[PDB]
Amino acid sequence: KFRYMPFSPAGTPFGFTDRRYLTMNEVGYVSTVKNSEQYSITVSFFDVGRFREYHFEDLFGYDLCFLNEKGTLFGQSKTGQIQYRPHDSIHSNWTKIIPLQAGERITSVAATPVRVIVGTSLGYFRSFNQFGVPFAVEKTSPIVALTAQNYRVFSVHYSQFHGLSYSLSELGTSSKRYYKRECPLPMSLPNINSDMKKDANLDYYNFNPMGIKSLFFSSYGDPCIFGSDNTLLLLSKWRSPEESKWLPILDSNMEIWKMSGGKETTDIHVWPLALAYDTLNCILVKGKHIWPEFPLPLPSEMEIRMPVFVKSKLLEENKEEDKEIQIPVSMAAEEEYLRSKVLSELLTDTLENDGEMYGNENEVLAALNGAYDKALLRLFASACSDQNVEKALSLAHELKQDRALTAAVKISERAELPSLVKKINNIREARYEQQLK
Amino acid sequence: KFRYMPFSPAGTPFGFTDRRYLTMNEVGYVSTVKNSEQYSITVSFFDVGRFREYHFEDLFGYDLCFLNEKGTLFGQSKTGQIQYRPHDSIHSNWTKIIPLQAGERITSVAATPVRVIVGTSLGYFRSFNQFGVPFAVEKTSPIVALTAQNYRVFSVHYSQFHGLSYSLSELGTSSKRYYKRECPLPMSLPNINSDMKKDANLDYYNFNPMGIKSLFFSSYGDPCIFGSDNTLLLLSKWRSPEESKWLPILDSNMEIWKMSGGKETTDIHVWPLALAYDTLNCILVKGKHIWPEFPLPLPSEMEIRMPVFVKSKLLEENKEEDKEIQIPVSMAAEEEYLRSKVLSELLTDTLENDGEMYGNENEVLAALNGAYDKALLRLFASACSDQNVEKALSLAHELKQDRALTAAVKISERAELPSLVKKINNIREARYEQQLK
Amino acid sequence: KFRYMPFSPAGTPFGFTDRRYLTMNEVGYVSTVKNSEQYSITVSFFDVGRFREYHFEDLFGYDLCFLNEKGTLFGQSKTGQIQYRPHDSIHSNWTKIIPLQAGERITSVAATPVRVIVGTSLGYFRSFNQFGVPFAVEKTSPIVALTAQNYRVFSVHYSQFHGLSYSLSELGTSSKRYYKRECPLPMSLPNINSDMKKDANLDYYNFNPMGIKSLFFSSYGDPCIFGSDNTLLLLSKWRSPEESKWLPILDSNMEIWKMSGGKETTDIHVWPLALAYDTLNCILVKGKHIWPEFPLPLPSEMEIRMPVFVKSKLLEENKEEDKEIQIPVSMAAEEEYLRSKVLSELLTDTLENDGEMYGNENEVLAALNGAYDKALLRLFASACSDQNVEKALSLAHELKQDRALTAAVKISERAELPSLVKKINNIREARYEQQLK
Amino acid sequence: DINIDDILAELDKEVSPQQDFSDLMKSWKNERCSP
Amino acid sequence: FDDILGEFES
Repeated sequence: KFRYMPFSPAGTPFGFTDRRYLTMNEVGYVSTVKNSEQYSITVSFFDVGRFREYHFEDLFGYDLCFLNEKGTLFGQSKTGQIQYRPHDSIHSNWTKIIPLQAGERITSVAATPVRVIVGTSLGYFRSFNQFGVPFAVEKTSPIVALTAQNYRVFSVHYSQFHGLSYSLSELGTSSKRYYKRECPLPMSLPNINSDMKKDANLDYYNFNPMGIKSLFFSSYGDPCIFGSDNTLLLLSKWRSPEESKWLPILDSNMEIWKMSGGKETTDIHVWPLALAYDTLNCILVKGKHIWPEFPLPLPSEMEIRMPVFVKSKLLEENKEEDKEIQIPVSMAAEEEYLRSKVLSELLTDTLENDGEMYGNENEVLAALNGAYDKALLRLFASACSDQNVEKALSLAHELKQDRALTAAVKISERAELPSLVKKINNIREARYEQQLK
Repeated sequence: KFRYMPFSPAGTPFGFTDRRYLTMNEVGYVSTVKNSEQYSITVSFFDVGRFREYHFEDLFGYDLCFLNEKGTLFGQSKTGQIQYRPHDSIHSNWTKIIPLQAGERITSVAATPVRVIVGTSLGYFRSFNQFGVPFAVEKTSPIVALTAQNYRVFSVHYSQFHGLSYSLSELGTSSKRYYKRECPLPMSLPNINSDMKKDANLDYYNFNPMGIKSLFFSSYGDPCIFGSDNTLLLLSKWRSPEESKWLPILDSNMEIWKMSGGKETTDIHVWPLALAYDTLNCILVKGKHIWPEFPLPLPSEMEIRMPVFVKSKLLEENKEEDKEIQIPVSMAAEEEYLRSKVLSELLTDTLENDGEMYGNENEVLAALNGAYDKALLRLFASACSDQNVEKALSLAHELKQDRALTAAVKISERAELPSLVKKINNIREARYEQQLK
Repeated sequence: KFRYMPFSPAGTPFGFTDRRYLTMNEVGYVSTVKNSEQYSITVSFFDVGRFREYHFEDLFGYDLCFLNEKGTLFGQSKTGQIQYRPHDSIHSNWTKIIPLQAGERITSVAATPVRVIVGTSLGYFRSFNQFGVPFAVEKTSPIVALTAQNYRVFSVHYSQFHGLSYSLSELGTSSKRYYKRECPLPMSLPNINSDMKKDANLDYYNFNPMGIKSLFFSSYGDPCIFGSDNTLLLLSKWRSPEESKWLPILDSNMEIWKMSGGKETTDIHVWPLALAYDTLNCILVKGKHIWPEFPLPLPSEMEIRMPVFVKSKLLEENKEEDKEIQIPVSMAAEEEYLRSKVLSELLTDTLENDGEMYGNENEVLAALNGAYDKALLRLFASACSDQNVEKALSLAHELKQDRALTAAVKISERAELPSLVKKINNIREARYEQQLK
Repeated sequence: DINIDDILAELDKEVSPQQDFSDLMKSWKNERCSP
Repeated sequence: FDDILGEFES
């Protein structure tokens, strides 16, 4: 029967070996190797120019680990012992033991420059400062995963009876605020399928029966997660009470299928690291073992894309075949207009609440609006070529620039749709009247 | 082992036959007949004078269907092919094919004059315009039923690992607004009655594992549903999501039992179609085939009445035995006042938010107010006969017309309760002060 | 497997006997005895000055009971028969029988000064005034427990298909208001132990299949519940849904472990009664059966304390034979500071919204603030003695009064930390400026 | 390690009808026994 | 008492 288990972001199992990765992210990766009755832990960084790679020997069996730009946090799920190591020498390494009950274990941990957090199988939440000064204790469902950004914390929980749920909260300097509290979480579940009893699959679900691979905040501070079906999921509209919703923004299986030439290359897997604008940082793993191997392979990147795609239509349109399959202009324009609209809205929310975090987003936003109207103009011209006046007129309403409507008028004239020309001219006049208000 | 299904409201299985109904409602019904490996679909109306009845051959195996006053929408759950047929010839018949993952199937579809929606077994929500142009994609708990009216949409979701739940939203021109999302549904599942799996019943529940005969909006735009409890449920306070609550407003078992003279006849069943003010529109089904059959019977009507009686006491009070039971004045006045109160409140909410939809509802509400006070006066007079001063005075506070209060003074005098006369006139003075203010 | 059953607050089974307790609270308790085919009921009070203990005979075999300082409510779960008895003679008692579906049974009942409430296994909710006039009927999750204090009411609900949940509402005569409606509950379940252990306490789990030992409102209206794990939980910040949270405030097992000298006297059990400010009222039961018997043993009093300790560490610190284990001063000061903080916050919220009942509770709040700074000063001095200026400075921010900050300066001088004297005086000057502003 | 119990004491600190009867009891008991 | 009801109807 079911058993709760510990988790660290993007760490691997051992496999048939004496070594594994404990956690991996945009800052670095933590790896360990068995040496007799001890283990050697190495902290490696993707910027060892800022940071320094270092290593030590573990006599405690820290089965949990978390890395940030200030230091590394280590934990033991059974004994309750924890340890924090700043990367600097300005501040000291320190340890503490958490008061676990009989039958309790720590499931995950997290650390930010202002806080340290611990969660357990029996649903106990405990919080401390970066020196170990305690602040509070709270009770939830059994906690199964954790991640944080400055004051924002994103938590996942599971019960046999309440099901799967998540919480989003901020430890504000005035008070702790819940944005969502144990609301249901929509991820796909693998284990019911008998196909998961393949050797490489079975090891992962023994290592991690949840099937999650990692979870993190976006480059704009929005929750993201990568689940058992290898789809990247992002929580949209989380700043809006009546609009917060989960969006499937990238199917890595579809991208592998296309990029392999429309082919079922299940020998390829993706290990997620972090999200930067429209592009995910990840490792492309090859072979039977679905987790990355030793020594660590190199970082890769992939773009988010909307799920418009149909295999049969793309094969027919496409018909050296390993090269990525052709996409029609209609599909490309549709996918672009959806992606441009999504990106513009997410970025708008960022600038309205978080501001320009990087100092160039107004430029990206202007480019996105141009791409949006241009994609709609392609779809508009297609509707006009089909001589569908109503569909073309409805598409004309979606265009933003009056310059776009001028282009639409000229397209309508060449499509020999004078009724559409008249109606678009009425729209242009109405918009100009509205602009004169 | 449980299994997901495609579904459409108020349609039927085949039984052993070569024909079935795909969906039925107050506007019309859709029927089909098997012609070897091909099928003939017919769209029929309860106003064939306004709307041409038409029929065509289905060479695709459309297993999903939705009917409205503008057209009929058809879908194939495995291939993803869909087809929309307007009743007129001003708008074209058109077809489209939706992407589907391996083992994914379309579970439900819906269409209104302003929105179109598609749902799948893997919990994906997709929305389109009346021409099939896509608007958005979202990830939810698995969707099992859909219904809509203007921009307002109601959805049902189910998973063994998230429970049974519903969503209420309005897909407005500003944005998709959630009133409730995946909130727990208080409805009895048919499989609770696990031991009723007789052959005739088993076919129906293999056809409809959810058991629900239909789900729809009222004549006043309120969500309603009818389940394996053989009871019509209505969602009250839906316009105010802090205050929402489900109301059992009519039990068909009780009504048929009473209509049979208070007898346990195992022979007649109700097939709901729509709720119009106080009256359910429905088809009466007889015998082992608990689903309606061919040729379709003529529609029937039944009034909503509150579940506030005891069978044994009703039989004892009744003591030609097949004639419907003679109900005591106390029980009649009780149910009358409750039903009057419920109807007045729901209609008040309708008019305060959406205004008069038919142009006469003020008269209906005034009539309900008269019925309400008259019911209370019956109960008041009974209390005075019992000489319970406190209960009589408590009932006096619930009357709404000073004329009723004056009648209560006369009743109190006949009951020889001068203290009650004094206190009622104190109440009349207080209400006169309220009327002066 | 689970099955539905009736409940009342802190009853007992019959066991081997012909008598039992029906329920208990701070005001009193109710007991009954079986006499061949009839029952005798007795009602007891702790305020013997204000009320009269009395007795009467029941022919109907009530199995449900609810008490307040206005009257007592009685019910029969199978027959649907109910009775309400005021404690005065003036308002004569009254009875009614409620409709039930086949196999349906009443699970719980409760009453306010003017409202009467009934719940059933099939999730039906029915409500009446103090004279049995029906008000409304509603369909929800099945209810398993109910409690009330003046106009504030607290409910618990459970389903296989919707999980465990709770509701909080206030039945104001001005208006009825909901604060929470069937939101998820984090309580510890007993089913695993019941299925595996085979402890011969199965009769208690048959008697109480939820294992919810008791629940009640605090002496200041906070919602409280005692778990099957023998832990006391309280809901904080219920007035603010983005801040509302569940707090574990006392573990009975940890207290008995220390009291026994660190030993496993499982022969001892704790039976809770009511919460008075910071102190639990309870019976200490010894022997086979984990609940009390007649004549009633005298109660005990016990203070709440935060869960911070560890058995193994305290055994190591400790290392006449039953002497209660000695604790580090650090743990004691830490626990006091946490307990002072939580107590002060709860009392502050009470005063902020409901004011003083008696005119002196502010003095207790002042004492709590003094204790809080005093505990922090001991922890601060420990950090200073360890020469951890960073941790000592972080702790200094949390002190309130300048008296304490002045003492911290003296402590820093004894620690010979002029840097910390400087930085504390910078803080004192900054806070003095903030006090001058 | 640094002691502060005195610091806490100085920080923290910032004829009756009952007594007469105790004196009476004292006087009574002493008078009974002494020679 | 029915006449006061028939009153209340009128």
